[PDB]
Order: sequence, then structure tokens, then C-alpha cells
Amino acid sequence: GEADCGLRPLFEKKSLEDKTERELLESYID
Amino acid sequence: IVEGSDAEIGMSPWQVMLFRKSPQELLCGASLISDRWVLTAAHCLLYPPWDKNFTENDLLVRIGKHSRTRYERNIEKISMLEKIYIHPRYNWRENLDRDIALMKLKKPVAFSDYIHPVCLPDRETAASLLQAGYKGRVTGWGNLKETWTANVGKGQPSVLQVVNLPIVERPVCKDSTRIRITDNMFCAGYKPDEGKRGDACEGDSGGPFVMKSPFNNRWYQMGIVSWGEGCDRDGKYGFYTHVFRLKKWIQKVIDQFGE
DNA sequence: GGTGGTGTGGTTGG
Ligand SMILES: *[C@@H]1O[C@H](CO)[C@@H](O)[C@H](O)[C@H]1NC(C)=O
Ligand SMILES: [K+]
Ligand code: NA
Repeated sequence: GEADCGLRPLFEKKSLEDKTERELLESYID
Repeated sequence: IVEGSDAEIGMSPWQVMLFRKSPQELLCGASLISDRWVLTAAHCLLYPPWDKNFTENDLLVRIGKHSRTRYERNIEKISMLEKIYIHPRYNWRENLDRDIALMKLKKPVAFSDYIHPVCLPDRETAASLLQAGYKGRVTGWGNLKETWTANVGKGQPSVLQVVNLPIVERPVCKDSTRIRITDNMFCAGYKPDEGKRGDACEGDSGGPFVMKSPFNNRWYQMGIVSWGEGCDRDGKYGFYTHVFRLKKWIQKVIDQFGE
């Protein structure tokens, strides 16, 4: 923790995914 | 936000509520980009046709929120404004070109689980992510639909809303409206064909349009909710200030007037 | 209530 911009304490920092972030990642493929 | 859903707790820790002191009301969204700087839409601060011209003292900023109306004791933090900076070429007369403003807080805010800044994209990141068909995410406490009864309590969410929307090709944006679109804007939303729906709406301005990099796992703010015609209409799209195209002005303001 | 509607709280005290 220093320039940890854009990494959420309750999500990325806990290796938890939010309920819809899957949808965004799929949009880079299809 | 139209056709979105309730945010999870800590899902947009960079979300900021811009709040009018008197009378006491929600004005707009905004985003936290460091410990002392908040980004929003210029029209939230200055829009003469609606008699809007706020200074530092009219406004509070509220950070860490989930509920729209309740003061979230021990969660949310409230900061006062040192200074507002509106883009010098902001065009309120025609088409809200360069709909962007920076707000310096009097004191840095202490980060928490509920409060944490978003990244701004560099050139590579912009080019990689700002492509038609890729989805981003928009968040806000604005209206749940285009409102036709002048004022309602059924138009407003109790908690922060979220929706994911695809970015749209510049020709489709350009044909969907007669307002003159610029390279300081992009549009997003589903086509009438795609069957899915959703949009930002009035009250969501200043809120961020963010994308998650599949390379470093970080969230970047690519846009600012700026304008539209109605909300969630078929064949219309939401318009967003293009953050990367204005990044030189952002850097310049933060370097010069910056602690 | 206090910068909602119910808690041996909650995203948080009493
Ligand atoms: C906005 O309002 C303030 C009134 O305090 C005024 O001094 C300022 O010049 C206004 N700006 C514009 C562009 O109307
Ligand atoms: K309580
Ligand atoms: Na639409």
C-alpha cells in the first residue's frame, strides 16, 4: 500500500470479485 | 441510474456525493482521484441557464457513502472545498464540451474500506480500453427514470446504483443526436437491437465511468457522466466527458496548485 | 433521533 489507486479494499485486496465485474471482462473477448 | 442495481458495499469506494449546504440537497456525483482532489462535471458547478453558479462555500463533498439520504455515522467523511477549478474552455452555451471540474479539499481524507481513490488512465491504457463494444461501469444516486411528473420520491434510489454499459462507435453516437459531439466526449449504452438496457440520468452527472484493466486488475476512470436526451430511450446514448483527452489540463491543475 | 427503520445491527454506538 502506497499507489494502490483503483484497487478496492473489499474486493481486489481480498481476492473477492463483485457480482458483475465478470460481465466487463467478458466484453474484452466477445 | 436507469435499469441498474444496488451497489455492493465498498464496490465504488471512489464514489463521491456532491451536496448543496442550503437548502440541503444532493447535487451530483463525483470521484475521488487522490487524498485531496475530486473530479466532477463542470455543469454541476456552473450552468447559467439554470441559474447555477456555486462557490466553494455553497458545497460539501461526501465520501464513503452507500445510502442516498442517511448520514452514515462512522463510515462517511465530509470535506469542505479549498478551491474549485472549472476547465477554462468549458462550453455551457452549446454542447457542454469539456464538461469537467476539479475540487481541492481543505484537508486530505483518510482512506478506509469505503474510501479509496480510482486511477486515471495513461495513453496506453486509454487506447487499450476505450474501444467500442467494451463495457464500463457507471454509478450514481440520480433518478431511476426519466421523470414526467416534475417532482417525485419514487424517482430516487435509497442506495447507490450501478450499471454496466458498452461503449458505442462514434458514428452511432453522432447519428443519435443533433447536438454537436466532440473528441472530448464518448457515448455508451445498448443499441435498441441488443435487448439489454440502462443509462445514467439526471443527478448522476460528475459520476465516473470506470473500467477494470484485465492487465493489472485496477479500476480506471475513463469518463464523467455529462449529458443525454431523456434517459434510457431507444436509439439514444449517454454522453460522458472523455477523461484521457483532458488529462493534460488535469495534470496541469494538480501540479501547479498542488499539495 | 442524530449532519430509516428497526439492532443484543448495519457499511456504525448507544
Ligand atoms: C458564478 O458566481 C459568482 C457569484 O459569487 C460570480 O462571482 C462568478 O463570476 C460566476 N461566474 C460566471 C461565469 O457567471
Ligand atoms: K441507529
Ligand atoms: Na438507449
